[PDB]
Amino acid sequence: HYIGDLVQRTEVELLKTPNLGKKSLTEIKDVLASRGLSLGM
Amino acid sequence: LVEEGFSTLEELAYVPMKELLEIEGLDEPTVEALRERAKNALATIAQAQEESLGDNKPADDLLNLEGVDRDLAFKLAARGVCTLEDLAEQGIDDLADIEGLTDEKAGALIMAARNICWFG
Repeated sequence: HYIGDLVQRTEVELLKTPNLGKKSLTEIKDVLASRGLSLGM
Repeated sequence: LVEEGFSTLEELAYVPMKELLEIEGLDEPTVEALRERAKNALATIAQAQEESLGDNKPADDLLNLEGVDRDLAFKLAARGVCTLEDLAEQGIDDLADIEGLTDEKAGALIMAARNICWFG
């Protein structure tokens, strides 16, 4: 629900989620990077 | 070719070279080229049909993901998911309408396909 929940998940965990493609993972990284955040903090 | 009695690509591919050389205007190089084209056409038709349904191309590529039966591979290929890469690129939502595929089973197959394509 929150950005703080998303930032704790690893890239390998997000790829296990249902309806989660490589394209949507790249979108999430690019958007988090635009805000100075990274996956796995 | 039709006036000389050839009606199928199979006849042109497999008939004895002597019968094709009896046709007026065919030389040995042109008969060899015609047979090679007929065999390549038959191979392209066989590959095309095998990718459209689940005969060989999708029965090996799309069916690489552990769990894919031949019926599911043909259902995937009917949606344009012909290869193990095409399946690795799908979401669960893109496969949700396939009769006999639960969201959990779709998720497991996509993850198996990704493990082979992206982490093998």
